[PDB]
Amino acid sequence: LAESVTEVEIFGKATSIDPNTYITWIDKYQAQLVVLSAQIAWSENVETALSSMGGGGDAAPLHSVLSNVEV
Repeated sequence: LAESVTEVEIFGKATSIDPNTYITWIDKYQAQLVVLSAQIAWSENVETALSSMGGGGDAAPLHSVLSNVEV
């Protein structure tokens, strides 16, 4: 789980995602851990976006999080 979340951090942070390496990550790690890694990455991303919303109070990084999830 630690290695999988470390790997999926790169995919989550970057808008451009390569299907080859993403399928490679899916294949490498178990379904339980793949789902867990996606959930942890999404939770952390939403929390950072919400903290930035609370601090700056301008624009919407949550829109970026939604766009990444849509991609």
